[PDB]
Amino acid sequence: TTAAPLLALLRENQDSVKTYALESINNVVDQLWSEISNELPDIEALYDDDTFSDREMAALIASKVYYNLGEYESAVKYALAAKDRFDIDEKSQFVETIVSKSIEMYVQEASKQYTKDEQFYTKDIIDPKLTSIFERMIEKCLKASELKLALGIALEGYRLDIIESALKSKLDQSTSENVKIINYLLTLAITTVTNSKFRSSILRKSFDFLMNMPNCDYLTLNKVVVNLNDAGLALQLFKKLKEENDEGLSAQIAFDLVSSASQQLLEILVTELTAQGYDPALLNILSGLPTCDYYNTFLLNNKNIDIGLLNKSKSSLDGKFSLFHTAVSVANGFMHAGTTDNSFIKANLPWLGKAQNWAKFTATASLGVIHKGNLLEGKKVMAPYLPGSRASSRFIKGGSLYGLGLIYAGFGRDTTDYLKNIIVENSGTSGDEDVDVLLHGASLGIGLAAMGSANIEVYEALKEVLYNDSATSGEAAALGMGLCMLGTGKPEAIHDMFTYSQETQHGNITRGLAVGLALINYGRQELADDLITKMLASDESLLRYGGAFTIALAYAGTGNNSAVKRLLHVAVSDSNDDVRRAAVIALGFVLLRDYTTVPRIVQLLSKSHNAHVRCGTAFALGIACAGKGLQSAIDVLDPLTKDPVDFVRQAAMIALSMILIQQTEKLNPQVADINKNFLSVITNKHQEGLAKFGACVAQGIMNAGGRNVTIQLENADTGTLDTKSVVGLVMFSQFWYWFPLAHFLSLSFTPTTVIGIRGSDQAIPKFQMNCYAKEDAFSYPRMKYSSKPYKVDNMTRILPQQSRYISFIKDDRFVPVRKFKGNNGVVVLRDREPKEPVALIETVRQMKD
Amino acid sequence: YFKLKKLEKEYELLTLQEDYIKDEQRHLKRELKRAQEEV
Amino acid sequence: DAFRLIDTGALINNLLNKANIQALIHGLNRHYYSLNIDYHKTAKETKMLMNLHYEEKEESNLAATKSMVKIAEQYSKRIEEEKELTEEELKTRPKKHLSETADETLENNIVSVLTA
Amino acid sequence: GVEHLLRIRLTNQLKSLKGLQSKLKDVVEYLDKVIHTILGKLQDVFNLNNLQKALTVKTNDELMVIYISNLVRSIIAFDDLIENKIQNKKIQEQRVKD
Amino acid sequence: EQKIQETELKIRSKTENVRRLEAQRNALNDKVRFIKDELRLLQEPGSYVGEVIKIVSDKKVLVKVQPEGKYIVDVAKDI
Amino acid sequence: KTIEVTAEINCFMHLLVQLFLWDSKELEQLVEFNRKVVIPNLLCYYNLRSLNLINAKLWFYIYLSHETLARSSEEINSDNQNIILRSTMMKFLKIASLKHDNETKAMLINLILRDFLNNGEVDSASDFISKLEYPHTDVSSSLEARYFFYLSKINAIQLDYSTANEYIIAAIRKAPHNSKSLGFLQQSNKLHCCIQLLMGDIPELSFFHQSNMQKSLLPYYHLTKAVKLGDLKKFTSTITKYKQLLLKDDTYQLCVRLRSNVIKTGIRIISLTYKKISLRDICLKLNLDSEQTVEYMVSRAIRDGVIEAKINHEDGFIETTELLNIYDSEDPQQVFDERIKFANQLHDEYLVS
Repeated sequence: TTAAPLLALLRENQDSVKTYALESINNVVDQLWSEISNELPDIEALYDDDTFSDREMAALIASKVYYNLGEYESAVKYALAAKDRFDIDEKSQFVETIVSKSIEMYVQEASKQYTKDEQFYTKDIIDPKLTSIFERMIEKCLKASELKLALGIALEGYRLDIIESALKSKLDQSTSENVKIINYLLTLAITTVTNSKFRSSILRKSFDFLMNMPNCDYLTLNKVVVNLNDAGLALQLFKKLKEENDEGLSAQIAFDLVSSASQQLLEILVTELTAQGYDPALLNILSGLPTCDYYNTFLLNNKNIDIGLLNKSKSSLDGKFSLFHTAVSVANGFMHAGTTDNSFIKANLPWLGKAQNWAKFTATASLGVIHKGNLLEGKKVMAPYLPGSRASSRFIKGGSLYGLGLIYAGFGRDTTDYLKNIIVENSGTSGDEDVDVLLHGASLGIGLAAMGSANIEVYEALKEVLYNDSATSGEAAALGMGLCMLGTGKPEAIHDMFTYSQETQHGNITRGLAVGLALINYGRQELADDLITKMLASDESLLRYGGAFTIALAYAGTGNNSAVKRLLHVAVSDSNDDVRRAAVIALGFVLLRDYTTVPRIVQLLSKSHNAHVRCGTAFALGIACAGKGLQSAIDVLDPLTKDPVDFVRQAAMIALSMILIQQTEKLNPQVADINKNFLSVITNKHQEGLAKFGACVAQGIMNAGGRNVTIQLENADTGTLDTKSVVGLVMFSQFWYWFPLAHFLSLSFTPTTVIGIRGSDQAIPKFQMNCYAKEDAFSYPRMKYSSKPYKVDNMTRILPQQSRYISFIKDDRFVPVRKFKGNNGVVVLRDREPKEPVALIETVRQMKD
Repeated sequence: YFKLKKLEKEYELLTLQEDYIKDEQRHLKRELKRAQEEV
Repeated sequence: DAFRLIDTGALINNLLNKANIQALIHGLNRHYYSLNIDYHKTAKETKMLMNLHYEEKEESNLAATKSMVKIAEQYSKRIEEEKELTEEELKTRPKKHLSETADETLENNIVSVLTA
Repeated sequence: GVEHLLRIRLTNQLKSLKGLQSKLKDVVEYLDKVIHTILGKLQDVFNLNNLQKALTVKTNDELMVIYISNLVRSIIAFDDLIENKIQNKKIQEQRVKD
Repeated sequence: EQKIQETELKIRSKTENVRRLEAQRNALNDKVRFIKDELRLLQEPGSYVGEVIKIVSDKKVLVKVQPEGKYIVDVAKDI
Repeated sequence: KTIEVTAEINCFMHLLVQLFLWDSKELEQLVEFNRKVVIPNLLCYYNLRSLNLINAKLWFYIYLSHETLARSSEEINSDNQNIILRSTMMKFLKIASLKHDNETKAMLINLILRDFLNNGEVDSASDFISKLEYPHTDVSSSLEARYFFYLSKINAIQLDYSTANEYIIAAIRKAPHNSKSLGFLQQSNKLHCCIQLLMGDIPELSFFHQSNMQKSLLPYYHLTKAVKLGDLKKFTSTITKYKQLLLKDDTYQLCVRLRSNVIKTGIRIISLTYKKISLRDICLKLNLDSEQTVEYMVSRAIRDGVIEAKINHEDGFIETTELLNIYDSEDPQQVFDERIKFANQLHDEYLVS
């Protein structure tokens, strides 16, 4: 129609006319808004005037008019200003949209205002009118009593004080409800908020809020202490564990903390235990001995290892390149990992007599992979072969120390010192390549043992090997300073290292200091930004390669857009063949948590020009999709496996195997072909040395740890990060001048195990367990929805998929005290009748005491 | 509200992937010209 | 090419193992093997080649001017190229050429416009 | 061997600007210290993209012609485009029969 | 509530952008690779034409080549 | 339950289509029930998906019979019915999205725009023009043609001949679906014929012979001849006879607007010519047009841009240039700029398909 009548009266210019035209105007603004728009100047003028009487109604109309144009922020200013005639406990479709826009606006001011001062929130200092709406929106959702909607908003508008109050008031212990809400908010804050300063604040508070309830969920409480990685958080927790003291629970908690936590963290945790005088039990756990021994006991019984596969593999190839000899020494170690059996190597000795220097060192270092899992029988086995004792070459004696450093990583306290005495000794001797190979293992070992704490004593020792400038040994020392100082480096250490790359004129020392520089910034995030630039600002190829690993490591875990943009950007815009391959490798580490997304980012790149790029995407998937069995990862890796370019075949074969470890025929139809393929390649002569290296080691992955391990970059037992594993794979992924360095895969094996542990017998039941996943769609390889009733036993192969449907039997002779929890990792029992065994076994810590 | 956060991560990753494809095609047009000169 | 002869106690100590190269070294003691070709040069060289390859900048102005002079002929031949082009597409009903043929013509005009 | 080791208007104008600018600075200095033809052809000659103005008359006629040539090329790209649409159209059609 | 719906649109839109770009990306990518194969071929000394005189049952063949003299050569395993 | 609610919606739509002229007896008698099915927020209730199983064309047919003062029969004299309906369609637009759900969006703007054109103002029109512009890949061939048909009428009033000329030509393209071989085509055709006359002249009716009835064709021939001869007397008579058509279209203004073009055309036909031009010869020509205003009409001509010439009235002779020679007037440059747009715009859409 027309609004021209209504507007005519507005121009008459008195109080009555203003009010009548206003109350008319409110009703049909929306349809006739066009006509009214031209009088919007009078309306705004009436706004901040009061020569009339219509102000709050004028602001109201103006909001409606602005709205219909498509100026939402403009409307929002006036909707607020309408004041008493605008209410958010009254909704129309109109109301919904400008409240939505008012929050956005509020979000914008809050992002800026947090960065500026991190207690902006402790007062109003932002627009009062906005703040008012904001508190009231929070109240609305919460009166209706759905707490996920209210908490979502409070996050978004970057203020902490609302989060605290909101949750607090509705914690009414039900107990089921308090626990579940808090567990949701924890998961949320980690995965979706990389505003690192904000995220920590929410984590420390959500921890104290759960802790204060009389009922807690102790699994969730461990997550958050690992993440913030504080001894101080640990201490508060444990004194709370003193008040409700149970030996079963307190023991479980220590079996969790020892694996996940860092070396230094572990160290202050023994100190605080010693000084609190609470449990001498727990301090032994904190030394790591119990968990590793329990796995040994498991791997010895459930091993399925075959030397006939290694035999077949060796006879399938022909020697003519020392790369094959490495391949089978290494596939053997991996296969026979943890089972303490050297069996193959014991069987075949004439080939050993052939082997070059590096190949000898590797053969020796294979014992280390097998004998990991013993921190007291680890040292013992290697004693007849050390420097000063028997051997047959000094390369063999050098690999003895490399293999010791493999094992005793994660509790290198003794071994660092022990190795240091060998470093200082052999710095004089460099006259023979026999000593360079000895001092080369020596440097690897020490770097590996001293990881996660940072001892400057080791750094200063490995550095004088650089000044003496020995060609093999300088590579191990350089990489070794990076391993030792990981995530705990000096700023000074960065600067000294950085200058020395430039100084060094041996290719290997230059290569090792590049990679060396990437490691030392692990977990820094934005704090590494200064060094990223510096590595890329060096116009050396080695240093630009080295820069890419530095983002992957620093920004690891939960992904960060800025970090991916920079890496993809180098990958596209740099044409250097090392550089493009390293920046693709690097995406997989960032993206370990969000692994679904990696086949799409790398989709393109896998079918993209230049083989180094294609190589880099194989690795990306291999690291990122390891253990999950992502169907999308495998589909991308299939073409690449029979690619012309030999090292592309190789890396795809390594990659396939890491994802599909402990996944079988029937579960996946595709793996039979894959295993066939691995085998066929060794046997044909038409493949080249690099392709068969890929193939041999790939068999070795699938069949690793007697078929009972998976490769993961975290624990299942807390579901929180595991450092060692991440670090292992980045050294593993490179082999190009790094022909012996395969061995770093020992640190990435995690056993796939659900075993029960008696609380006071420390033994494993053998009993029948129930399961609903279909067994015989699980099989013994080589040599789908479920709810159907089924059975499994104890001390048999628990697969990833299986673990979810298993349940402890409750009613023989034990109580399982906190029960099973729908993920891998042990659960401590506390016994009804320890004094008769059900069908226990003796563990290996009771074979060597 | 929680949901949106999940979805924003997928959107962002994708957005970068799209810009990166555009850039790659640029290096290829360049590569083509250079390769014709060499042949 | 670059080749050197083999030495014992080095190229067996460094790069089953290598049965082949092991019987070769206990045997002949010396035999040809190929060494890789690489380059190394400094940044100083690299910068100050690409201002030679003054002649290039001043030469670039001169070239633009004299190109507009010759454009009378260069005009006429693209007119011809196009007549062939259209005729070709008819006969088929080739397409590839035509596209390449279309792209080239676009590049040349961008250049003709730039000149003037 | 050189090539194996190794494997616009504005840049020239900026150089031009810097020379003139330097030349002025010199002339001021030179008067001060002291208390033809080349400079004289470097001012009037260019006063009238500047030179290219006078030429523009002749350029324009040929400029239509070379524009028409680019237009035929655009049509040609559309023609090639239509085939791509059909290729996609065929695939879809076969997938529906199946 | 309005805000969630808007995020769902922009995703749907983005994927179509990915689909279009991906299809073109492939066409260029192929062309470089095609040119490289062609370059490997364009490095050759040619093949000689000959006439099979007679085949020997031990996997030699006697050939008179027109380029050269007469030669004994090793029968191919591709034929 | 879910399946049953979707079914419920299909049944109301279906019922609503049936009770019209299309598939049932007379639309007016039936109107009240058709209106009961719309009205008490069952249309609202439909929001399972977007409106595209019921269409603007349909909402148009029910509402026009309800109210237009010629089918209603001055049933009421208020646009009370349309005001609620326009508001409700406006209310839909807010919650409508544009990016992937503009099936409902274009249809609602079509219904609203239509009502302004039926009875409203040309002032408020501007906002509705800007809102309208949304992809033309989402709406049917039938629906695209109607959207263009209304847009083109609106553009004519503003005197944007050119824009309407493009939309109309695109509108009536092919016929894979009906209302581009029916009555709707004839309505489009009349409006196209008018827009070309407005630009200057229409001198082709080849297409129109076959897609319009004889009754239309005669008035099309009479107009084109009047305008071509330049003769005002024939043109006026053409309006006079086909008064019923000009009224019918609801746009007697066209007659007023076109008549000015005819007198302008007459002055043009005999160009500028020789370097001096005799008064008498031009006077003769202007006498035809209007014969007691020779000097005024010629003055009006120059200011307007019909002609450009230079006059002395102390000599009473006319001086001119005669230009038939087309030197550059930014004319290559213009071609190039246009082509870069033409290639990119076309190029992107073709590529998506």
